[PDB]
Amino acid sequence: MAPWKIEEVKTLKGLIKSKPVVAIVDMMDVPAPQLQEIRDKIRDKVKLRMSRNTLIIRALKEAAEELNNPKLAELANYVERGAAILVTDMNPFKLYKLLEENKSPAPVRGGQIAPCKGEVVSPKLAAVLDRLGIKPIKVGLNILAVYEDGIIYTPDVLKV
Amino acid sequence: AKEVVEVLVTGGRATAGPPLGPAIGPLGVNVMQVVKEINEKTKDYEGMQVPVKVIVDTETRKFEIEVGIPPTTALIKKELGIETAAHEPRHEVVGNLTLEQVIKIAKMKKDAMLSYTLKNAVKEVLGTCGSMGVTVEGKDPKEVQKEIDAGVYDEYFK
RNA sequence: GCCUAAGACAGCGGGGAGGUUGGCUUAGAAGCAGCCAUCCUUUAAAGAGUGCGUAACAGCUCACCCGUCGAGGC
Ligand SMILES: [Cl-]
Ligand SMILES: [Cl-]
Ligand SMILES: [K+]
Ligand SMILES: [K+]
Ligand SMILES: [K+]
Ligand SMILES: [Mg+2]
Ligand SMILES: [Mg+2]
Ligand SMILES: [Mg+2]
Ligand SMILES: [Mg+2]
Ligand SMILES: [Mg+2]
Repeated sequence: MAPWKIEEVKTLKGLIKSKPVVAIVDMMDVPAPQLQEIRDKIRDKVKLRMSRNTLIIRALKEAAEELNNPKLAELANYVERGAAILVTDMNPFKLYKLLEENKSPAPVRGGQIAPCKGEVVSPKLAAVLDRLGIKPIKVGLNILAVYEDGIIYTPDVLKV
Repeated sequence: AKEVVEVLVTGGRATAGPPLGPAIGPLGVNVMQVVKEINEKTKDYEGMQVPVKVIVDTETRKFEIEVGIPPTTALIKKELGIETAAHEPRHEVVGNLTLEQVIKIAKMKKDAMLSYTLKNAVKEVLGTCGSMGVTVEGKDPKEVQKEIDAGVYDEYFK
């Protein structure tokens, strides 16, 4: 272990027990002015801390183990990429809606799958798109899971 | 396409060349309507450096002018009534402003700032104030950043 | 002896932000001729900036954070 790692897992543990609905979100690839915007807009509605995923999964694991329920131990299944713990009391559907609302248009990346559809966007197509000032991909905080009274809510379910 | 063009003008006295011209004349919109609309919304700030954002639609030649607030450096200088700040910051004093005025500059600029409370936006300003050898209240502005932290000043705030 | 499966080290990818083009000087000096200071904020973290670059910007880098990989690096 490292110093900060024991300290910082206790910070995350403390968070998870801090509130009812416990969500993993993803802030990977998201530009830093755009995170400050969102972070400002959700200030009194959720708490959001980013931290290493290996450590996020630790926290979750010990939080559940120490709350004596499995159904938090299962958020670690869905931890990938830029994974930040986000906790709050607003129910998972309102949190899907909030976070979506605070998505902001951005230029698609080279090699990326075009989410609107399926096709890989070459480096030069995107370099051109980016040149024009075109911003077609909807970007912001991205839910991986939410926990709420004995079950997991996977965006699979949350959109429609 | 759409082109955003961000430039620093002199408030009120914007011209059709250069800063505006080499940027906006390309896009094929009347450079004079823009120089007009800039000089309208920056009547107050006469003779100071001001940010100006031009959002143009190239196809439809249509535009909008979103004017900002001066650099906080410029603001500090203006409450002081001063030409030029310290030549060698922290090794001289250009002038001293009160806390209250700092609060005015702070309150004036909170939206451009990423600190959400007028305390810490004053702290930001202070940080500028210290960059040019201005003193906030006899003190190094640094000194009072921590005094704000200790709550020494929780009378002005809220 | 100190970093390392709570992921090192090495490569690569994403973040690298705001006040702000800090003050000064300067025709221009925007992290990056030069002098001075070198704070505050949002933060996972991001220097009033390591090296390119520009006339000045831009763009690229680098620190630093996340992410990949999985075993030693010193
Ligand atoms: Cl489930
Ligand atoms: Cl990131
Ligand atoms: K992460
Ligand atoms: K603000
Ligand atoms: K400057
Ligand atoms: Mg990069
Ligand atoms: Mg310079
Ligand atoms: Mg240079
Ligand atoms: Mg900091
Ligand atoms: Mg930086």
